[PDB]
Amino acid sequence: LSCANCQTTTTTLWRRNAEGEPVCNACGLYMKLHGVPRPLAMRKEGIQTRKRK
Amino acid sequence: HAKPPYSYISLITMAIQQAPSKMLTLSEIYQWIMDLFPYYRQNQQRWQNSIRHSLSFNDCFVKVARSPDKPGKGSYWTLHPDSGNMFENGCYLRRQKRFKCE
Amino acid sequence: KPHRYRPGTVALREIRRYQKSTELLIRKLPFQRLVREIAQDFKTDLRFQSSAVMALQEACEAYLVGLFEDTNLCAIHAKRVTIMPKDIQLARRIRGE
Amino acid sequence: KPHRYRPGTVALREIRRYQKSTELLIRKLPFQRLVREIAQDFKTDLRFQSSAVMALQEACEAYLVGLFEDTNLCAIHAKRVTIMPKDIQLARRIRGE
Amino acid sequence: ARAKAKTRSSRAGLQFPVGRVHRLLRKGNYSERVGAGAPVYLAAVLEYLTAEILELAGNAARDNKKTRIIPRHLQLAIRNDEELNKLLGRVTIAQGGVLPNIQAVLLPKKTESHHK
Amino acid sequence: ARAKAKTRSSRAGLQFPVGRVHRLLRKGNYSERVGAGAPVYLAAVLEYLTAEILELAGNAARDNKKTRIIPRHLQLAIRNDEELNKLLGRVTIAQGGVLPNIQAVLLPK
Amino acid sequence: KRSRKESYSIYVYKVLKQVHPDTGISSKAMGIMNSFVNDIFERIAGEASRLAHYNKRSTITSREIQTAVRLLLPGELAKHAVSEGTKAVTKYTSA
Amino acid sequence: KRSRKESYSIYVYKVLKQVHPDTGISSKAMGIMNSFVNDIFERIAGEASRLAHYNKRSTITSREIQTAVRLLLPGELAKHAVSEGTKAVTKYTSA
Amino acid sequence: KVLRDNIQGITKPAIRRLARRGGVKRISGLIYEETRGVLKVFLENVIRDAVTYTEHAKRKTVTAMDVVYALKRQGRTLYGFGG
Amino acid sequence: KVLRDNIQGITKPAIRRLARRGGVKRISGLIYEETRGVLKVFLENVIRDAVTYTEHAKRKTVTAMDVVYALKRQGRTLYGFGG
DNA sequence: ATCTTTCCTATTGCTTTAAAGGCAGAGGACTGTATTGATCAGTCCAAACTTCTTTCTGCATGTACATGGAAAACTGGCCAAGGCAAACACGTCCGGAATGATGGTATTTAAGAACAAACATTCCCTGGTATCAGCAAGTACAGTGCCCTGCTGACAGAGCAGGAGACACAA
DNA sequence: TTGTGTCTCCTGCTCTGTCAGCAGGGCACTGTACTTGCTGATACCAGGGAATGTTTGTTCTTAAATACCATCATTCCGGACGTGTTTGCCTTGGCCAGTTTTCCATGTACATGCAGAAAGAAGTTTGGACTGATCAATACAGTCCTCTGCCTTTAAAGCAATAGGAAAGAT
Ligand SMILES: [Zn+2]
Repeated sequence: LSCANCQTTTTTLWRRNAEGEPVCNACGLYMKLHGVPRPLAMRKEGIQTRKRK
Repeated sequence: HAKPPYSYISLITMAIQQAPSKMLTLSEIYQWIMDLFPYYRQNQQRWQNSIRHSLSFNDCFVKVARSPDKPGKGSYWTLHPDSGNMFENGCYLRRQKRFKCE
Repeated sequence: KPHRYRPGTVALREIRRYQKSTELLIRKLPFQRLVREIAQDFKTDLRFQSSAVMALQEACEAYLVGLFEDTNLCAIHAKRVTIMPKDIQLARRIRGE
Repeated sequence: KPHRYRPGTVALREIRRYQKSTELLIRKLPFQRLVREIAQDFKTDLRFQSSAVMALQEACEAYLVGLFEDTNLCAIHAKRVTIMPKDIQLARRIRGE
Repeated sequence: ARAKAKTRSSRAGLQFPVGRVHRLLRKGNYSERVGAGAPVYLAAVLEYLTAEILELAGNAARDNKKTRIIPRHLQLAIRNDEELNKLLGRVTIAQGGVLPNIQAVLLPKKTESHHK
Repeated sequence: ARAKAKTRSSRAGLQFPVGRVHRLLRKGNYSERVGAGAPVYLAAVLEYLTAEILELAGNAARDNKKTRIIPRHLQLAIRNDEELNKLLGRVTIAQGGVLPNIQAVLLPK
Repeated sequence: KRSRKESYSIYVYKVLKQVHPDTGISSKAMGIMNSFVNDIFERIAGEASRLAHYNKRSTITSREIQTAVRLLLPGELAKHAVSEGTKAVTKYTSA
Repeated sequence: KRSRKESYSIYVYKVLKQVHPDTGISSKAMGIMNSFVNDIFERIAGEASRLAHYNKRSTITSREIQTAVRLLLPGELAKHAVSEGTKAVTKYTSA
Repeated sequence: KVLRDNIQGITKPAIRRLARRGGVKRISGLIYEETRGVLKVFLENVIRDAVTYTEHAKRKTVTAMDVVYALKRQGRTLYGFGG
Repeated sequence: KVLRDNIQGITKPAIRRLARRGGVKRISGLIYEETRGVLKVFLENVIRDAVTYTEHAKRKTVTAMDVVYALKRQGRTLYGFGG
C-alpha cells in the first residue's frame, strides 16, 4: 500500500481519508487538524549514509 | 439376492488389482463393493467388521501411508508382492497354504 | 460444565505474556516500603529520590528474573518441571553467591 | 583368590590423596607443547618464559578443579554420582561461560 | 591573521567530539599525558560501536512496526547479537525485558488418548 | 639545623611503610593530590589484613607440625575463614591446593 | 546560575540519522545510549591507563587505545573498531 | 648489581615475627603475600579514586580510604580495619 | 513511621510473575519464602553500599547515582539512570 | 618446528586426577573430550590476551606478568607469580 | 564377629637445599619554607521530597476442585572401576648457540602551558507527528467428543483331502 | 476260485466368516484468548532562538620516545639414560535409565474487599550556588638512612627405611 496523498509506502499507522482510500499517519493527522492536505514539500526523506557487515 | 461365490480375500485382491494405480483404501474398497455387489447392501456392520478383521489378519496385505497427508482419514493397503496368485484357476472361495511371512 | 483449561496451559500463556512485556512486576508502593525498612537499619531519617527507588526495583527484578532462569535450568536438569528451593540453592552456589 | 577392592573404594582413596596434595596434576612437557601450539596461531616464533608456562598451568588446573567441583554438585543434584557432559555444560551455563 | 577554527572531529571525519573526549581523558587521571591521536582513535571507536548498536536497534524497531527506538529495542538488538551480548553480558537495561525463550521440554505433548 | 629524621611509620606506630604507600598513591594516577592521613590509614589497614592472614596461616602450619608457612597453609587459612574467603573469593593461590571436602552422598554405607 | 549537564545525546542522534535517517529515538533509549558510551569509554580508558602503567609509559597514545580495544572488544567488533580508529587517525594526520 | 626491585617482603616478615615469633615463611609464600598486599592496595586505591571523582574532589584523604575500606572489606574485617586505621591516624596526628 | 514487616509485601502473585518472565512453568509452594529471603539479601547488599556512598557525600538523600555506583561495584551495571 | 595435535597430550589419567581433586568419584567415558574442549577454549582466551600484552610491549617473549595480567583481566586473579 | 590383605600413618637417621643473618651503597624518604589552590563554613532558596486525604477500582487473598507431576519401588544390562603387563614418553641434566632484552648516548619528535577569539553545546520554548486507548471483527488454538480404522481373543461353518467299503481285474 | 488295485462315499483338517472388545488417530464443534484494523486523544520528541564555557590556534619549552650500539642472560634445540606413567585388555559389579504406581500438592477459576495508584495540596527540608576564610598539599633543595642485592651459615624439610594401627573385603 501507499499513501493516497503523498505516496509513502511505509508508515507507523495507516489511516483512511474522506474518500476511503488509505493515507499515512502524518497526512491523516494533518488533514484532520488543519483541513488541508499535507504538502509533499513538508514531507521529509533521507538515505542511509553508513553501513557495515 | 444370492451371496457371491467369491471370498472376501479374493474380493479384496481383485479390487486392489483392478485399480488404475493398483492402489485402494478401505473406503474405496467399500465403494467398489457397493457398486458391483447389491447383495452386501444389507448386513452392513457385519461385512464391514468381517472385511476389517480379514484385512488386519491376512499377511498378504501391507499398509502404506500418505505422503502429503492426502485427503486423509485412513491408510493405503497394498498387496504383498511375495503373495503371487492364490485364487488362480477358479479357486476363489478357499485358498491353500495361506501366505505367511515366517 | 464450564470451560476449564488444563494445568500448565495458562502457565505457558503467562510465560509468553510476561516475556513479551517490559513493565515492572512488583507493586511499587510495597517495594518502596521494603526499601525504606531495609535502609532504616543502616541510617535513620534517610530520604530517597524517586529515581533511586526505581533503579533499585529495576535491578532487583532483573536479578530475580535471571535467578529464576538459572533455577529453571537446574530443575530441568533433574528431570523436573517444578522449581524447588534446592534449585535456587544450587543456582546461587554455582553463581558463587 | 587375588585381592580386589570393590568399585569406588580406590576412587575415594584418590580423592583424599589428591585433595591433600598440591602438586600439578598435568604432565608439564605435553602441556607446554599444547601452550606453544595454541600460541603459534596468534604469533609465530614466540619465546616463552618458563614461569609463564607454569602460571598458565596453575591457572588452568585451578579452573578445571573448580569446574569439576561445580560439575559434581550438578550431578548430585540429579541424584547421580557419575559426572556427565551435561553436568559440565550446565555448570558452564550457570557460571556464565 | 589567525586561521579560521576547524574542529578536530571534522578534521578526522567523525561525528563524535574529539575535543570533549580529549578533555575527559585528561580530567580522568588515566595518565600524566595524552597523545594527539588517542582521543581521535577513541572517538572513532565509540562512534563505530554506537553506530552498530543503533543499526541493530533500528532493525529491531522496524520489525515491531515502530518508528522510535525504545529500551526494549536496544535490549533485543544487544541480546540477539552474539558479540554485543558478549560485550554487554553483565549489563542490565532498564525497561528492556528479556528475550522470548521457553525450554522445549516445557511445551505440551500429544497424548495417545483423545478423551478427557 | 634539621631535626633528626623519623619515619612516618614510627609516628603512626606501624610496621608497613607510610612513605612508600604515599609515593605509590602519588605515582598511581589515582588523584591529583593525596592527603597526609591517607597513606597512614591505608598502611594501617594493609598491616592489619597481613597480620590476620599470617595469624591464621601460622595456626595452620602449626597444625601440620611445620615451622614454615607455605602456600598450602595460606590457602587453608583463607578458605577456612569466612571473611577472608569472601574477600579473596575470585583469587587463585599457586600451589595452594583445595580444602579436603567429599560430599556426604559419595561415602559408602 | 545552575550547572549544565553535558551528554552524548546530540552525537548519538547524528549517528542515528546516519544509519537510519527515518528512525527516531526516545529519551529513555537516549539515556541508555549515554550510559553505554560512558561505560565503554571508562573500560577502554582504564585499560589503556593500565597498559601505560605496565610499560612505564607516561602518555596514552593511539597505540594504547588500539591495544585496549583489542583486549576488550570480542571477535569481529575488535577488527572493525581497529579499522575505524586507524582510518580516523590517518585522516586526522593527513589533514 | 641488577636493577633494584622493591617489594613488601621485609614488612610482611616483621608482621609475621610480631604475630608468630617462632614461625618462618617460604619464598613462594612470601611472593603470595606480596601479591596479596599489591592486590588489596590496588582495590582500595581504585575505589578511593572513584569516590573522589564522584564527589568532584581533587585529593584522596583518609576519609576516602575509610569509605573504600567500608565498601570493600566484608563484615567484621571492615570494622576492625576501620578501628586500626583510625587509631593509626590518631597516633600520627599527635606527631 | 517505623516500618516492621514489609517483606511480605512482595506477594505470591508478584513472585509468580517474576518466575513467569524467567520462563518457569510450575512453582513449588516453598519457593516464595526462599525468594523473599534471596531478595532481602540482595537488597541489603545493594542498599548498604548505596547508603555508604550517600554518607560519604554528607548527603541525607539517596540519589539514583548512589544506587548505580553500588550496583556497578557488585558487577550489576545498570543503564538508564544517568550512569 | 610446527606442532599439530598436542591437545591429546592432556591424557585421560590427568583429567581423572583433576576430577579427583574436585571431589568426583565416578566419571563418564565422554567427560574427557568435553574437558579437552573446555580447557582448549580457556587456554586460547588466556593466551590471546597474554600475546596481546607481549606485542604491545614490543617484546617477543611471553613473560609471567603478561599471563598474570591476562588472567586478572578475566576475573581470575593469580597469586604467587606477580612481580 | 573373626581373619587376611592392603594402605596409611608415625618414628628415626642422613642430607640437601632453602631460609635467616650479615654487609655495602644509592635512591628514596624526611625536614623546612613559601606558594597556592583546594576545601570549609555560613546563608539563602527552590525544587524535590514527605505527608495526608479521596476515589476508585484492579489486584491480592482465600476457597474449592481435581489433575498430573514427583517420588518411591523394581529390574537389568551395560558402562565404568579395578587390576595386570608391555611399551613409551616424561623427567632430569648437560651443552651449544642463537636470540632478545636491557642499558646508555645523541636527538628528534611531540605534548603541556598560556592567552585570546569564537563557536559549538546547553537550556529554554513551541507543533505535529508517533504512540496509546478503546472497540470490534477476525484468527489461532485448547479442550472434548464422536467416528473410522487396527488389532486381537474367540467361536463356528463350508471346501476339499484322506481313509474305509465295494467292484473289477490278476493270479 | 481267491487276493489286491481302483472307484465311490463318509469323516477330519483348513481356512474363512462372524462376534466382540479395547486402542490410535482424524476430524468437527464450542469456547477463550490474542491479533489486526480503524478512529480519536494525548504526549513527547523535533525544531528554532539566547548564552556561556569550552575548543582551537599559535608559540615556546622540555621531556618523552626513538635510533643505534653493545653485551649478557636466557630461551630453544638436541642428546642420553632411567623408570614411572600411560595404554590396552579383561572381569564384573553396581549405577543409570526405563517402567509402574500412588497421592498430594499444585494449577485453575470464582468471589470479596482492601490498599495501591493517582491527583491534589501543604509543609519542609535540604542540595547546591555564592562568598569569604583558612588550612593543607605541592614544590624545591639538601641531608642521610632504609631497603635491596650479594654472599655465607645452618636447620627445616625431603627421602629412605621400618614398624604398628586402621580399614576393606571375605567367610
Ligand atoms: Zn502521506
